[PDB]
Amino acid sequence: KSRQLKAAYSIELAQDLRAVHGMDADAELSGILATEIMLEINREVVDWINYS
Amino acid sequence: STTTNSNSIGRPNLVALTRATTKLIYSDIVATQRTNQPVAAFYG
Repeated sequence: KSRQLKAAYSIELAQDLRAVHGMDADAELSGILATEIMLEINREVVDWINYS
Repeated sequence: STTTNSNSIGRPNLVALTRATTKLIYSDIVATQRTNQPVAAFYG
């Protein structure tokens, strides 16, 4: 079974985010998405344990 | 959808500063010469 998520962002975001904060705006979204998917999976495993 | 409506700003860049002042021109207008006494007296 599959699982997936989208970033959705503008160019202007990335330009300003970099200029103001030193952060990337591609990497943070990438980080959040990859992290959230694995976090949701890890939660699924413990949920099935308590379920079963 | 993350855009510039989410990414707030800290401070603006000044870019430039200006100090309007009178162009001070008198050196070329008067016959300036230092005096070394409280009183000056010119010879006609």
